[PDB]
Amino acid sequence: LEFTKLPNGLVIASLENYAPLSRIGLFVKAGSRYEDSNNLGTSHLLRLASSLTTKGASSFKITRGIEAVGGKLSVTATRENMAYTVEGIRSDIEILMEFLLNVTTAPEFRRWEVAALRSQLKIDKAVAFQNSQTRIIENLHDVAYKNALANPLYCPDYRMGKITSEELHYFVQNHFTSARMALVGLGVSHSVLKQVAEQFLNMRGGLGLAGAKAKYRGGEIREQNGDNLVHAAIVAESAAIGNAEANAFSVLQHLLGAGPHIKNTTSLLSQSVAKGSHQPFDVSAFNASYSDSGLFGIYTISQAAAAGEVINAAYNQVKAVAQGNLSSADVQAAKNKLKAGYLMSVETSEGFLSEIGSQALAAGSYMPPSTVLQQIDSVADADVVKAAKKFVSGKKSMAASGNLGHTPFLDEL
Amino acid sequence: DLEFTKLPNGLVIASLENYAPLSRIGLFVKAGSRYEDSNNLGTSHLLRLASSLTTKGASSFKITRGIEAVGGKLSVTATRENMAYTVEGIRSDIEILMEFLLNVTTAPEFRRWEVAALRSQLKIDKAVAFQNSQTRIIENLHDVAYKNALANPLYCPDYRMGKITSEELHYFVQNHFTSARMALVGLGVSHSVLKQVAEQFLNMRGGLGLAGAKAKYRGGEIREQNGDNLVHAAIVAESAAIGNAEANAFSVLQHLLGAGPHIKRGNNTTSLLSQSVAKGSHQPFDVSAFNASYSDSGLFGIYTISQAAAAGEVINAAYNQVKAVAQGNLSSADVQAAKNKLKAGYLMSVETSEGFLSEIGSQALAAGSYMPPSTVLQQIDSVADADVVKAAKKFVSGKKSMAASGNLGHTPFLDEL
Amino acid sequence: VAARSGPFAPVLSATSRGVAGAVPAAVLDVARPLVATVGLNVPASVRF
Amino acid sequence: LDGFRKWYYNAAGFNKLGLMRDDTLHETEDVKEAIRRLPEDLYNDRMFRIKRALDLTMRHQILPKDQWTKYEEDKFYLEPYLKEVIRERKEREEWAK
Amino acid sequence: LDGFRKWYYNAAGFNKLGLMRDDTLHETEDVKEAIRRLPEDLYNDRMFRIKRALDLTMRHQILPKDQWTKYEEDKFYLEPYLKEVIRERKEREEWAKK
Amino acid sequence: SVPETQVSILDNGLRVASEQSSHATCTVGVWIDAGSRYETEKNNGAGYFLEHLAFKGTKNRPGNALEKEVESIGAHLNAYSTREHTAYLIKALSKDLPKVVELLADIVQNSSLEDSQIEKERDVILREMQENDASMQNVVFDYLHATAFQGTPLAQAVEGPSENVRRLSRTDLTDYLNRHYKAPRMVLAAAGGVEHQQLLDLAQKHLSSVSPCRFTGSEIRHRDDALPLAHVAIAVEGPGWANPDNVTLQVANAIILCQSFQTFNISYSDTGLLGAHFVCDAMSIDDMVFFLQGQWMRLCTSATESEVTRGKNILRNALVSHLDGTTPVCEDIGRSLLTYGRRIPLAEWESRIQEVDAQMLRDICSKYFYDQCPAVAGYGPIEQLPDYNRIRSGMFWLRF
Amino acid sequence: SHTDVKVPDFSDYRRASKESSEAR
Repeated sequence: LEFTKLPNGLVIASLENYAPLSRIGLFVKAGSRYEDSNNLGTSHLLRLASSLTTKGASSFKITRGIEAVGGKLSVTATRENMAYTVEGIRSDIEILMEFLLNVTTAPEFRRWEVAALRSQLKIDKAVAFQNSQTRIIENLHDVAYKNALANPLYCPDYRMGKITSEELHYFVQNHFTSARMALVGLGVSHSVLKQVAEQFLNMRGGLGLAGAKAKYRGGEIREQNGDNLVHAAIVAESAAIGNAEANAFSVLQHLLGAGPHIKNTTSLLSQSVAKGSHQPFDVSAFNASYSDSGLFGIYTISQAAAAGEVINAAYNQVKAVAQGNLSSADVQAAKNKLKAGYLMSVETSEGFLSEIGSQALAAGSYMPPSTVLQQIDSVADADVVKAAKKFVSGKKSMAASGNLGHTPFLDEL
Repeated sequence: DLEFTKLPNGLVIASLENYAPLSRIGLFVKAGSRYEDSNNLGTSHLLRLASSLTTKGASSFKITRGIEAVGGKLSVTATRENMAYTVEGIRSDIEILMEFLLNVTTAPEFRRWEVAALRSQLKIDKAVAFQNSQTRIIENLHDVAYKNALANPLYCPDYRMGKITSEELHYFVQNHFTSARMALVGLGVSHSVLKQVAEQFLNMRGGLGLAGAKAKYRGGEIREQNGDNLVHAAIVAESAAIGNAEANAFSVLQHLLGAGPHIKRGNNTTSLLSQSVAKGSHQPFDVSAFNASYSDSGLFGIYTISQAAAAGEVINAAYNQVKAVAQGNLSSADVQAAKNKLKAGYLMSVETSEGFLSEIGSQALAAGSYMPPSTVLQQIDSVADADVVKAAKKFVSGKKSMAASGNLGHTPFLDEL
Repeated sequence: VAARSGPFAPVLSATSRGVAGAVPAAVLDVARPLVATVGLNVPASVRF
Repeated sequence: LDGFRKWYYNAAGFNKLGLMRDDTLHETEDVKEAIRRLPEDLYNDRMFRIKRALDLTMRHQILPKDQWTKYEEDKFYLEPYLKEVIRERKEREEWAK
Repeated sequence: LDGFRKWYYNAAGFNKLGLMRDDTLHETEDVKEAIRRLPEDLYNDRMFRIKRALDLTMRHQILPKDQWTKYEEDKFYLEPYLKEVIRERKEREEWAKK
Repeated sequence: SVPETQVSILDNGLRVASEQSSHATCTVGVWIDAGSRYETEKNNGAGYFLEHLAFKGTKNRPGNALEKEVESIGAHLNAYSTREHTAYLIKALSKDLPKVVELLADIVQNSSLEDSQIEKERDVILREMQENDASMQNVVFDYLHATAFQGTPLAQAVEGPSENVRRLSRTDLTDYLNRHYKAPRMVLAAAGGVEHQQLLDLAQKHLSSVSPCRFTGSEIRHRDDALPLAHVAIAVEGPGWANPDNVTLQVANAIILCQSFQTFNISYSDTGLLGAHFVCDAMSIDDMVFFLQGQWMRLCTSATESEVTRGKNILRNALVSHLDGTTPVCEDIGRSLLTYGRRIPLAEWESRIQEVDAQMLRDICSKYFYDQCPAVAGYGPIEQLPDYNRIRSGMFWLRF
Repeated sequence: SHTDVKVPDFSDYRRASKESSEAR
């Protein structure tokens, strides 16, 4: 495992497990947080522009060549980071790196191609907002932040038909620079990564355009749409990437409940709701931390009628954790759940490649799974309590959707 | 002259016989959009658009062809509190006009195929209404300013189209179209006939009616990035309810701050707001004072249209001007000019026949009494300088509610405002 | 991402598979309390 | 007259296909307007009964005698609405006259 | 040579109708695709040029000689767009051949 | 019953007309017989640009202090310009009647046109026109006028072409002002709570100083396929202001598939445009036209008494509403004194309405609609809009 | 706006006034 950083700023991370299928990804700090009010939704079209014809090769060739060897090219995007990943047999990853590095480094962005792609942008947004969780998290980020992290992952409705080739070219030229890029390869030799890192990934070498610092705003945005279930997320500002308080907040969500291990009533939250409400529900803890700011809170799905006190019950449980009402065995079980979740997240090949990638862009260094385990262990009970009080006090941001006739407000919550 | 008779059923009969060639008869119900809840949103919009439906006594064809046969007019105007169904025509045809209007008010049928045909017209009417930015920003401002009652929109939400049934319309009519919430007002007719039609009709429901919830203020801000050329922004706070003393004050305060350019393309070289913006910004703008008072609560604030770029400091400049009025920085001649503007606006509002009929109507439902234009004049005069200042501080302090739309990259937030 | 978002990671991890119920196939004639006003022949009018 | 009407109802033979009297009406403009104004469940039962009668006529079969429709067993569901369609139709005609 | 080419240009006579060489090209799928790729300005202008020609033809009349497009004046605006379409088609065809 | 319109004439020729009523607020206006029809293509935007400059200060009231005065009493100040008339009107209270009249006097004479302002109002006018194109129906009606009155000053638009707007100077304006603002071509109209003797004394005190067309029948077309909707106006030649069968034609309009269908009878001095404007999707346009033409031919051939009675009732309701409200009434007084030379009372209008029957309606409609060459103006996706032979053939029936 | 441009004169084509229309 290496993560040699090229002088251009590009980070070359390599590993040779000699796996039959090898996976090569490239990670750029070019998420949706780097747009402003003039180019909203540009990162969504850039994500969906993976198939556009580039100076390197024709869309047909690029496509037919990836499907000819049976390889896969995918784009995953968060609010901070974009990652373009190719995977395939070791005997075809040379042309796979040709295609991927052409897509990253030298796009053309022809106007007829993006004009054809805007309808696919609308279709992708509709498919993504077919479920309530996506819309309520986008609404929660929009009401929680002011400028940077409030920008949506998906393109707004008015911006469809207005995104041009020049905006995509400006975004690529201002954020796809070598100092914000890490090239990570599982199943490949480090050497080749470097040679492809000089034939490509070395020409664009500025630090690029620096983004604005994200500012918290608080507030609440609601959406009455007549769904059968009320979705509600109530968050507050939390720790950022690179602090031990982020580890405390991760231990706090695994204490409160995060993800159903069994096809998790034990969750403090789940227990506190289930002792009072017999209706179907789903209460969990939400944590999303980015390199300058984080959001931590509660997420509830419930019947509209009970939506109120269930939310109140969940909130009351966090207040109990803010009052020191916790046991050390519960924190130990939360730590075990968090470390098992981390190890099962990195046990797969694409998750391992993403992790290495993220670490690269974030800290330029690789942290062995082992190291993490002892740091999570560093988090201690009081630390967890502390993060809680942060949530219990910090101004909240609330995104609600459904039949909100009995959904409380923030001044009542 | 004006003669008002509140019938025992609760209905009020107001009449004025001025021997006008065209006479106008309206009926006023406390059945606005504030009386819905989250289960029947948009029902008042379909009720407003369903005035030409089949009634127990006349079909849709008979109503439409009979009103157009005499050339009369039937219209529906709706606020968040009140609905008003108005017919007007020649004195020789107002008997059948009252037949049609009272059938529409008292005995609807609400057939399901008719409302199923009407829901597409509901969508078309909402699109035509939201073709301009002021309507959307005021609806957004009310939605972010209030919690339950006055936060309900005048126009039907997009999900509720296709879901409003005949039973919801029947329930809304049976719970809010009762005689104690109704006033029948007639200009150009004899009071007597109003009463006879007030016994043959309006006898259907004479109860007090389902009582609505008290409106609760919430504060907040809802924004809408849609790439318009101009940024629209309304910043309001809670004020006096309508029918309040401070209301007049607040009315004097909006006429001091600026309530519409009197001159064509008025430069509002007098409006404090307009002056405070124009001394710093050379871009095109439109800054005015917004006041909307209802029987339990009121909203007062500022309304700005500006270029996106300057949108910030212009809003700040307007806000700063109100803070100056909150610090006592005003002259008595300015307040006298504001009072003259307000009283001239009231007299020109009541100088037309349909505005006169609406005013009498509103007064009826609101206070059951008629207040002669003269009386008002002396009450507006009652408002005094300090009173104006007071209302200002209320706005300057009360939690604000902000609705913004446009390219909001330089539009400030409430914690920055 | 998943480390923090957990179940919310997918919702915070927009992703396209690059190469390649479902979406159901998702303009009209052109300062004070708005007053909606319509009529039999009266055209719709926002009184503001 | 009641028994002779039952005998004529048996002699007409649309009850052997499971049809209702109002299913056998010829769809003129007024009949189609009355059918369009039906509620969804009545319309769906009418379309299923018509489809089953067409299938039985295709195979030249009839229903078993326990599954036939009865003279008194005639809801005449669509009848009322047509009344309205005709009434409205006439009113309009008169106005033009 | 080009002198004769200009003479031939005159011979073509589209100048008499102010028709750019590209305007003259008989429509073909490839041409159509290139046309589609054309920016609006060119498209709109191309349209009027074409429409003008037809009208002149309808009246069996020609533009004033001075209005006529000069051999030098004529521009191959669509040429490049077409080149791309053709190359792409060629590529796909070869792919199919193999 | 109706308040009489007592009027008077000063030596200047400025007819001072007033119609008192109980309402305590009044609409006092000045109407001038000066529009784009009196311009000679070298000063095509002089009336519009003077209408912009008229509220920016006078000699006695320099600059915004003038409009400060009309803010001080809370009055409203409006002005408009058509192809034939210009109006400057004030809505105020009754007790502020003298100063308002004095204000109007400044606006018509002693007005000051600042060179500084001229550049600022040029940028306003230029920009508005540069964005005026946005309003389609205005574009379509301007196209209809152009095509209709080709070669006549009536055709020229009020705003004028950007060219003139840029190329205009104080002296030119001064000319238009000094040429088309004569006292015999001016009406001081008052409606509402005014006394006629007091208004006559105020007009004597101030304001006592004040010193043909062809119907082309051809069509114009503006194809722009990017617009979502199409606006089409079809008109024939109107009779004019003084011809009484206008009333009958109004009844015909009251008798009359596109999202919006509006009928118009625009009248100028012995000419006009009588027709229909509709705004529609491209794929409906031809059907609309066919529909519309059929209705016109039905009114030329098969008018019955019931639709005539309905149109008479609609016209009675339309007029009464028109003569209700100070603004409209005054406006009506100013237009009546400028066009007819007198204020026609509502009883005379009712008599001219009740004398209209079905036979004279189809006679007058056959006189003005049947076998006439129309003017057509289209804007938008108007490819399926039929050309002139099909519309001209739809202007008559082979069965009569 | 569109006002800037003016209608070209067809007088050349135009032939010889309702008085004449009837004849025409």
